[PDB]
Amino acid sequence: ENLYFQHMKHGRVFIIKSYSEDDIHRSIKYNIWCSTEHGNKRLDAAYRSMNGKGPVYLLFSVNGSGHFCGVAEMKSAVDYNTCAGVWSQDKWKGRFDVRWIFVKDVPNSQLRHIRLENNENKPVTNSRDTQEVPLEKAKQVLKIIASYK
Ligand SMILES: Cn1c(=O)cc(C2CC2)[nH]c1=O
Ligand SMILES: [Cl-]
Repeated sequence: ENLYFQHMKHGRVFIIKSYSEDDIHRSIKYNIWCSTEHGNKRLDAAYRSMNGKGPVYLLFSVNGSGHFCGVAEMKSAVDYNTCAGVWSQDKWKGRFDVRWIFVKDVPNSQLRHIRLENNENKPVTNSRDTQEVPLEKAKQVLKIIASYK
């Protein structure tokens, strides 16, 4: 058995949906990310109120790809005044640090049966950018991602 993820009691988990495969590559290379203004505010509030008592996990998926591509942990608050245009499109203001934990394609078929009670019971695979995942469902997703081969 594997009862690791079943044990954590503090932590918050968010879906990250990227349109760009380049930006995923850049995120892995430099351990940084940026969301929309509204998404940045959501992640920043979750990070800051966590006050180091537990992780903020980011579950990454490219829009339309049919799979998740990996897992990262938030590693700083959001810096809103940084160099513009560093991503594939010039639509982003700011930067926060991440640490990629897992880089692996996990098909949506492995995850579509986990549904989010806070998003109308929709499959976790039908989420939008910075959709938050309830911790009990997040533990289930993390275990499937870790166990996929
Ligand atoms: C939806 N989406 C993208 O497609 C690309 C980015 C990059 C700045 C990191 N962020 C984002 O939220
Ligand atoms: Cl929860």
